[PDB]
Parts: sequence; structure tokens; C-alpha cells
Amino acid sequence: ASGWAALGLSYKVQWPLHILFTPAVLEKYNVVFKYLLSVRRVQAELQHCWALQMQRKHQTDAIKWRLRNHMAFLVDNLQYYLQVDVLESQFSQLLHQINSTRDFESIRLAHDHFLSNLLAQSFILLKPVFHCLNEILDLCHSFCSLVSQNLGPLDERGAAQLSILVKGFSRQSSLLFKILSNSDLAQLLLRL
Amino acid sequence: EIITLQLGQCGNQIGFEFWKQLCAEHGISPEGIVEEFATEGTDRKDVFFYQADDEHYIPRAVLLDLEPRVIHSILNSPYAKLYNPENIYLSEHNNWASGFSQGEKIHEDIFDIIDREADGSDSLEGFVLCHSIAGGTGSGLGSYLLERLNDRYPKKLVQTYSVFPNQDEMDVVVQPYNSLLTLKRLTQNADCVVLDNTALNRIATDSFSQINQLVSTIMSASTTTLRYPGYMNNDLIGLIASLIFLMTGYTPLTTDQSVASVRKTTVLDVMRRLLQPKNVMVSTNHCYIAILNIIQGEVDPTQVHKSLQRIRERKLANFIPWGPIQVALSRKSPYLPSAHRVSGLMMANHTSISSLFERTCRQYDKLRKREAFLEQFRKEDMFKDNFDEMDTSREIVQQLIDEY
Amino acid sequence: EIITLQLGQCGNQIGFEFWKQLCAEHGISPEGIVEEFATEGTDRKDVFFYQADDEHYIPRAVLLDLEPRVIHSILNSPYAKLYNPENIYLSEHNNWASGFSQGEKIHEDIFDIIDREADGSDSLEGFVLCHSIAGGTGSGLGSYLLERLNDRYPKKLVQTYSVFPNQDEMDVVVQPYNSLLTLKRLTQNADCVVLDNTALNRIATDSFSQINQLVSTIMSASTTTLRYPGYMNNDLIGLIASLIFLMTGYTPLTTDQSVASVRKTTVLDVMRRLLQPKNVMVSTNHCYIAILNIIQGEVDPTQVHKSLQRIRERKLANFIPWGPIQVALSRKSPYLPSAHRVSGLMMANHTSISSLFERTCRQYDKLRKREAFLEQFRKEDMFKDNFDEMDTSREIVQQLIDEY
Amino acid sequence: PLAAHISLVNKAAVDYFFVELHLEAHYEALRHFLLMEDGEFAQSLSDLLFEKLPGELLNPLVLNSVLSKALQCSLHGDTPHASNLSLALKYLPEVPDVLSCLELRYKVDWPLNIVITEGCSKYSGVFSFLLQLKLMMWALKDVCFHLKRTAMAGSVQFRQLQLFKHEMQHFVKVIQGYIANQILHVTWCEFRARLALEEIQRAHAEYLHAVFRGLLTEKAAPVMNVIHSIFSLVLKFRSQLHPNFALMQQSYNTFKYYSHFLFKVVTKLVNRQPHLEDFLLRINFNNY
Repeated sequence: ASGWAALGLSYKVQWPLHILFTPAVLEKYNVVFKYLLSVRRVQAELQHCWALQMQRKHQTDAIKWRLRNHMAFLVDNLQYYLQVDVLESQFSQLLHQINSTRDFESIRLAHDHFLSNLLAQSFILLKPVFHCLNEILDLCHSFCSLVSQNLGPLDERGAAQLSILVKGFSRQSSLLFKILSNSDLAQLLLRL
Repeated sequence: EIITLQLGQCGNQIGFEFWKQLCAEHGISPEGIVEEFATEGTDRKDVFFYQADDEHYIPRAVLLDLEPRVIHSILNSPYAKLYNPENIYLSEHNNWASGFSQGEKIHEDIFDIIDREADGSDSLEGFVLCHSIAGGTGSGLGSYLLERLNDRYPKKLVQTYSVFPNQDEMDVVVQPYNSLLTLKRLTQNADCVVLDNTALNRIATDSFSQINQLVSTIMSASTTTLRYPGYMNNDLIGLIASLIFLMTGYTPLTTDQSVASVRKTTVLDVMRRLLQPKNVMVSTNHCYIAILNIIQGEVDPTQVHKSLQRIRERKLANFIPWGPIQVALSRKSPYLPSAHRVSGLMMANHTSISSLFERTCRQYDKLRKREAFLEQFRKEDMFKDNFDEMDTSREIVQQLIDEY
Repeated sequence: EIITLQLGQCGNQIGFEFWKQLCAEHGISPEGIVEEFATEGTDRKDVFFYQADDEHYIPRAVLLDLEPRVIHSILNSPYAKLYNPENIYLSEHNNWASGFSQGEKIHEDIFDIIDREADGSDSLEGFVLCHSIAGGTGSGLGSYLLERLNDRYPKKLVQTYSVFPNQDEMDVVVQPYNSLLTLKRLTQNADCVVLDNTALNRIATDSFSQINQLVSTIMSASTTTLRYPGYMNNDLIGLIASLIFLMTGYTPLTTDQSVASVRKTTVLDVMRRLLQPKNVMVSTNHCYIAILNIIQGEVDPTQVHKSLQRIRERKLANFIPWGPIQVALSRKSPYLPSAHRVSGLMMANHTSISSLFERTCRQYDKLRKREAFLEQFRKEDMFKDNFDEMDTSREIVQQLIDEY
Repeated sequence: PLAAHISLVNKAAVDYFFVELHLEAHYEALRHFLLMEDGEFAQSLSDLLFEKLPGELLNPLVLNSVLSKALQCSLHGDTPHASNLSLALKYLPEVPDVLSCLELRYKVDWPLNIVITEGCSKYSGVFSFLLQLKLMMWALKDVCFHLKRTAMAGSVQFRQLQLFKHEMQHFVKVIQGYIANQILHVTWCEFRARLALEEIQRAHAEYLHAVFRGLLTEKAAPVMNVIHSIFSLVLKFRSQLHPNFALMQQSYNTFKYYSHFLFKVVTKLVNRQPHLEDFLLRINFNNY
């Protein structure tokens, strides 16, 4: 059991908003923080490797790294987009529904619908995509470690381990492609 | 955090106007005081400045120069008191060999200053270098500093804004040697922004004060998101990884008098404009390697997606056949007027830049066959015996061109 | 409590400016009166001053000199009335032998004065000596006083601020003899601060008034914590035990005009600066024996620990292989402006100091082979018969160098 | 109509303590005397008592009077606060060790006795340690001063001997520098910017609970047990003030072993206390 899998952030709410932020709604928030941190963890990890490949400027097969790294980069970096454009877009509606209706009953529903959209838009509830991209997540952990766990060319069974993932990654890559072929239109457009 | 190493008259000025732009953006008074309206500011200041017990902010800058006049004039400016007198260094008393010899001679004090500045930052990220590659001062001194820095600090980034000599205009008669050697050092040690007077002044048309104001604009717009934290691209290494020689372009390069045409400026039109060779501030089906567009002001990601889709369909760009852009968004400083509804800056890596070196190589080969102006070089120790340094540098540049 | 014995023109001045600094720090009026703002002061004054029934404070100082002119000028200063006329002594009417002969001649009155001063203190801790080792007055008189004092008072500390002759500059033609003899006496009797004009003026550059102002600054900063009681290091013996020849350095050695650069001054940067050979005010993989850093101003022990950790990892220093530093903190006087956010003084014992004697020995050996300027020495009784004193002194210094 | 009056009483109750009875003064005064923060007082009290060393030094004619002679040399105090320093004892010693049991109790009056508890007795727990520390920096100062009069006599037996003192003194001057950072400065930063009626009882019960960072807690007691082995060997080093050089050479070698054992027992106790973290950075610096 890795430590990151259990990490979370709780919030001691004050008295007035005690009615608006129940342990139920404050829990779905936590699930978003668990996932969004993971993608942040792999991205920050992945780019550090790039900070080394460019750094490693002084093998005809070692060049397969960046020809896989960038493939694993674009799928991740742009997956990390649609996030600044599902947060800053759904949030900008949640704040607008507040300053419009003098009623309070709307806030309990506007905020509630705002939360359900994040779980729906960010594909956290959609099981198939969430069980396929998840494989892409831990996939980069293996690759990034492989480049960092040494400083020489991939000869000591690294290349033997390298060609393992590309047969799965590129398979996982086009596997996702058929899945998207309602909400994916905003996402698949960027990759394509 | 970051450090700035500016050399030669070019670098000294570049730094002057870069810090002018920075203090304008962050609401820093000329004397280092903070304005009342900016007391509650949210902008991050540690990146380029460190505050002082007197509440004033000091740049993480060091001034280097073989001659006093430029910096002496700087210290007579209204911005004089801002800089740190301790960091500034002036030689007590135009060739690359001489510059490198002095660099060997004055190692100790320079690295003393650099270490003092470095130890004041918890999370230093890299280095910034501003210099010209033609003149004797910038070329040689930057060469020496880059060598000894890459040796000293093997875990810090090294970014440069290297100014290249004009070619259509026949300035340094001995420019080919200095340029070639500086390029050798840049390939052999530099982590990562090419600059030329020719195309820069071309776009300026169509004094050094205005040229370098534009250059400082480019630098500041490049560092904006780092200065202003957001969601993505929250580090210089993130920038470098997403691209890796570079060239740059900025859309709203408009005079203070050219605001009369308040043209409805979408994101699509800007990002389009950043692609044309005209806006590329620098002067075989050559193609791109990478493109980054940082956009300031209100921006709808739907608009960005639509612009990307349309440009992709219109195939206005060409890419490498052997490998599979990026559009980042930032926020303008809350102080400078937003005369532009939305603005765009582009940094790209494109193969055509190779031509630059082919010219300089052609220039250098056009001299080495007749041994022109080598008398001064033989004087210095480095070229006292032979010039194998020159041959190695030329072959390295040739190898880089072949690789491109 | 403590006593100060200053000899020769050098010592006389040293004392003048040292007491100037002290009275400035403790808010003591030039006439010995106490200012109104300092009436409720918490600073301890007994250490260097004793108050009088007239409410004025008198220094625990004695003035000695072979010539009147210097002290006569002192008594024409605005600070003249402060000193005790009883303690001051002037010879009624440049050689070490002559100085020691006079010391033998004027034993009685000098020790009368010293005893009178001593009996006025309950908890006298040691002695302070300020003198120059080259000139005839300081060298010989200090020799005689040290001998007869170590004989008289076998339970008191003896601290000296010995000024060494410039060497790059070819001042006393007979300096080797006086220096060698004074060093003999220092090893044979002195409990524990070397000083040289060469490096002192070097740092001053990069009149005697300013040089000795710096020296007095060093002395006062050394005695600060004793003057200002805290938690640790509440006694001179605590200082000595933590180290035991010495050399010194002070970071904020800045002109009154060089306050314009208010550089954000951490504790780390200061303590770092105290290590460089440049700041060591004095001019075989030689290494350290001990290091002490006294820090004035606001200080967080977490910062101190971090600085110590980083310096230890960076291994900027070298230590003895056969044996296993110290960072003490004090409080600034509440009166003098705190132009420096945090300031640092360093006293260290380092093996390289040996070189000093090797020079002087080389100087002395460069004369004893030809019997230069011995005519005057033969005049005095001590060197009337022979010069075995000289041979013993030279061998003692050689033994000390071998021990180092 | 009730809570509106509760806040006004309590705010007027706490304010009554500071601006009228000087509660802020008593704390910053007991620290001047008990925790030995004010120099020239502990350096004058301990220095007097240590000059003697049974039937002497135990009657109320010397120890009940040495205090009234100590306060005069304090140059800070001699106020109504400065009184009430009952320098009493709690044991009758019979007869080289590092123990001299002796208490020092403050005294208060009615409107302040209700806050400062008669159990917060724990100062006397942390005091007897701090005084015991002074016994080193004086006895060790003695041998540093006792050797000074021995100086002509320069040989390998001499210089190699004095290096032991510099090697043993530095270990005491670093463990003291630790105490002068935790129990007097950082634990005082809290409880000073923490204050500004029930809370005063708990806040004070949290300030002193100084005994945790002081290595007096039974949890980290094995770390304290090793300190005695160090302090004991320095006392033996003071007994042999070169007729018996080798007898001292064996003593120092025992000192270098125990110190080398401390660095391991503290490291093993890191996995199981952020307070102890700063100790290893103090005892170890460019070594192992």
C-alpha cells in the first residue's frame, strides 16, 4: 500500500457555513483532491525526466525514449488541460449563480449541481475511461523511474523492459481512441 | 528564484530596461519602495527580487563589464539606488581571447558575488544570461562564466538572451571569431533565446532604448507565468521540457502612439499572427520542432480549442515527419493599462535557425583561409601557441548544423 | 572587571579611540556625565568603567609612554577630562633594550598605579594590553610589564592587541629584534589578538584615525557580550577556554558613506563572510584550530543551525585531523543606530599564522649574520655583556613554529 | 441576556491581572532567577557555593545568607519581586560525583497564588539540572586556569594533555548552547505571543511542560542517563590537577567512547520527537 493512496485534506468548517458544508459534500471534494493531485504528481514527475534528457546532451536505440516520452507527455499535458477549462468554467458559473438570485435556496442547489458536474465532467464517475487512463497514470511512474534509475544507455535489460510498455501503451493509446469515438468533444479535439 | 548575469554594454543595458519593466509591472518604486496601492499585492516577488529589512526590494542581478562608462551612467539614472552596490563589479582598468583571459584572472570575486547571491535563495531554479556574442566583453566573459558555472553548479538551469550581430549591415570586424567561439560554448554548456539586431530593427521600423525595451518586453512576457502563479506551467523547467535553440515573437508590439487602432483582438487572430515569419523577431523544406504560445488577458479555452482546430486544418505550419504545440494562459499584472484586450507571445524551435550558423561559418571560413586579424589573438595565452580551439569550435558548429 | 595597559604612541591612540567607542556605546558623556536618555540604562558599566561620587564614570585605564607629545595632545581633546590624571604617567625626559632598562628603572610608580586600580575592583578577571611590537617604547615596556605582572599576579588573565610591523612596506629599521623579543615574552607569559598594518590598511582601502577606529571596533565587538550579560559566554575565561595566537575579522566594516547599499543581511551570509581570507584582517595544508563567531542583532537559532549545517556540508573550512566551531549571540547597545540588520565578528586560531614568525625569523636571521645596528643595544645593561637573550628568544620562537 | 455579560466579566477579569497586578512581570521575573536567564547571578551564586566543596554549608547561616550576598552582584533586581527567594534545601548530604541537591522556591501572595499552581515544584525539577550544568563550566574552567600557572615546560606530554580539555569542553559548550535555545528562547516565544481566566491555568501548564525539551522526561530518559557518564569523567579529570599522565590518558579514551556511543543512541531514537532532531545537528557537525 503506497502512502499517496491514502492522502487527503480535511477542513474544519466554521459555524455559519456548517449547514452548507456537510460531511457529505465535504467528502466529494476530497475525492477530487485525491485524483487531481495524482495527475499533478505524475506530470511534475514526468517533466523532471525531460529536464534530464535535455540536460543529458554531451545510441541509436536510446532515442526511442523521447519518441516515447513526448507521446506520454502530450497525452498527459493536454489531459491536464480541459482541467483549467472545466474548473475555471464550472466555477465561473457557480459564482455567477450566486450574485444573481437573492434567494438562498438556489445556492444549495447551484453549488450542489456544480459539484456533481466536476464528478461527471472530469470522468471520475465514468468507469471505463477512469479505468483506462488510470493504467496510463502508473505507466509513467515505471518509465520515468527507468530513466532516473540509471545514467547509461538502456542495455542491462532496460531496453528489454522498455519495449514492454510501448506494446501496452500504444495499445492503451488507441484503445482510448475508440472509447471517445456529450463531454469528450472538448477533450478529444485537443489531442486531435 | 533566479539570477541574472548581464555582460558587456549590450547586457548591461538589457538588464537596465528589463528591471525597469519588472519594477513597472510589480509596482516597485524606483528607489525600491513599494507604492501604497500595491501594499496588499498578490503578485509573487521572490522570483526576481528579494526584500530588505528597510522594506525595499533588491534585484537578484549582478553587473559585469570591462569598461566603467555604461554602469557609471546607469548609477546616474533615477533607478540607480535600486541596485546592490556590493554585487556590481567594474574592471579597475574588443577581443574574445582577451575577455576569456580576464575571466581567468578575475574568477575569485565574481564567484564570490555569485555564491553570496545564491545562498540567499531557498529554491533557486536556474540562471539567466544577457549578453552580445560579437563584442569582446560579452562573448569572452560569457564563455568563461558559462564554463565555470556549468562546472560549479551541475544542477541549475542556464538560460541566455544572446544578441547576434547584424549581417546585412556589414559592427565587430572580428565578429566571426567571437560568435563562433560563443556558439561553441553555448552548445557545450548552455541549457537553453536567439536575438539579432537586423530583424529586430526591421520589425521596430515596419535608439537602443526602444530596441531593448522590446527585448525586455519579450523577456518579461516569457517569465510572466512564473512570476504570476497559476495552475499549469508553474516552473521554468516546465517551460524547457515542453520545447527541448529558439526564436521569439510578440503580437502587441505597438508604439505608445499606435493605440488609436483599438482592433477587436481575439485569441485566434493573435495566435495566428505569432506564426508568420514577419513576427519572428530573428532574421531543404525547413520546418518546426516546437511551438509555445503564452496568452495574456481574458481567454476562453473554447476559443483556444477552436483556433487550434482551424489552424491545424489550414495547415499553415509544418512539423517534423518523425515526431508528434502548446498554448498556455496567464494573467496580466493588475497595474499596467490593459490597452490590449488579449495579447500573445510565442517561443518556438524551428530548423531554419540553422541558416544563421551557416552564414557565420561561411563568414569564419571566409577569413580563416587568409589569417585576418589574428595578431591580437596570438597575444593572449589561450591562443599563444596555436588555434586548435578555433578548429574544434568550427567542427562542433558543423556537427550541430548536420544534426539539425 | 578588567584593566587596560596601553603603551607607545600606538597603544596610547588605540586606547583613545577604544574609549571613544565605549563611551559612545554606553551613552557616557565626554566629560564623564551620563545623558538623560541613558539614566535608566540596563547595560553593565563596571566592566570597563567605575563611577565616581560626582556621578561621573572613570575608565580603568592607565597611560604609559616614553614621550609626552601624544598624551599631551590627548589631554587637549574634548575627552581629556574623562581620564584619571592620577593614573596617567609620563616620562619626565626607539630601542627594546632601552625600553626594558627604563621598565626596570620605573617599576615602583607603575606598579603603585596598577595596585591602586586593582584594589578598586571586587572581581577583576584579567588584563588587556594594547601596544605595537616594533617601536622601542611598546616592545620593551610591554615586555617588562608582562614579565613583572605574570610574576606579581599569577591568577589573572593577560590579553593583548599586539600590532605587527608592515612587511611589504619595508617602519622600524631595528624591527626584527624588538618583534622577536616581544614574541618571546608573549609566548613565555601572555595568556592570549595579532594585528598587522599591512592587511588592516589593505581592507581599509578595498589616517591612523580610521585604522584604529576599526581596531577599536574589533575590541569592542569582542568584549560586547561581557559588557552585555546574556545566558552563555558570561566571562572572558569562557571566551579563552573555547579557543585555546589569534586573528580577527568583522563583516560590517562599512564607511559612514557606504550605508546606501542596505543589503538584506542574513546570519548565514555574515558567518560565511567571516571565513574568507580577505576578511581576516591580518596578512603545508595549513588549517584551523578554532573559530568563534559573535553575532549582534536579531538572530533565530534555527537560522544559525541551518547556516552551520550548510557550511559543514560545503566543507569551505579545514580542521585538524587529530581533534574534534562556536557561534555565540549578543545584543546591540540600545543607542547606536542599527544600520545593520545583523552583524558578525569572528575570532579564530589558524595554523597559517606561523608564517608571520617565519618571516620575522627570516628577517632576524637576515641581520644576526652581519651584526647590524647592535651598537645601541650594547649600551644597555641587559645586552652589555652578551646577547644570549637574543639566542634564547630565537630558539623559543623556532620551537613555537615547530609546535605549530 | 447571558452570553452578553459573560464575555465582559472575563475580559475584565484577565485585564485586571495585567494592568494592576503585573502578571506579565512575574513570569519575566521568575525566569530571571529560577531558570538562570540573568547572568552575573547564576555565575555568582553557583560560583560562591562551588568555592566551598557536610556539617558546614548546611546551616541557615551561610546558605540563607549567600543569596542576600548574591542579589547584590546581580545588577538586575532588588525589587519587591526580587524578594521571596527562599534558598532552602530538601536533603542532608553525608559526604567526585555530579550531584548537590538544593532547591530554590519562589513565593507569591493571594490574588496570584490562585493561578501559579503550587505544583508548577516542577521548576525545582528543571533547576537542579541547570545548576548541575554550571558545575562543569566552573570546574572545567578551573583546570583551564589551574594549568595556566604551570607555564618553559613545553613537551609532547604537555601539549597532548591540553588538547583533551579543548576536546571535552566543546562537548559541554554545545549541550549548553542547546539548553540556551529550547528552554529559554523558543519555548518563551510561545506563551509570550500566546497570552495576548481558565486559559491562564492551561497556558502556563503548557509553557513549563520546558521539561519536555529539557531531556528530563522519562520517555527520553536513557538519553539523560548517558550524560552522567560524561559529566562524571570530567570531574575525575579535575581531580588530577606528569606524575600520573597515563592515569588521565585512559580517562579521556573512556570519554571519547561514551560520546561516540551517544551519537548512536540518539540516532536510533529518531524513528520512534522533533525536539530531539535539533540535538543530532548540534552534537554532530562534520563528523560521524
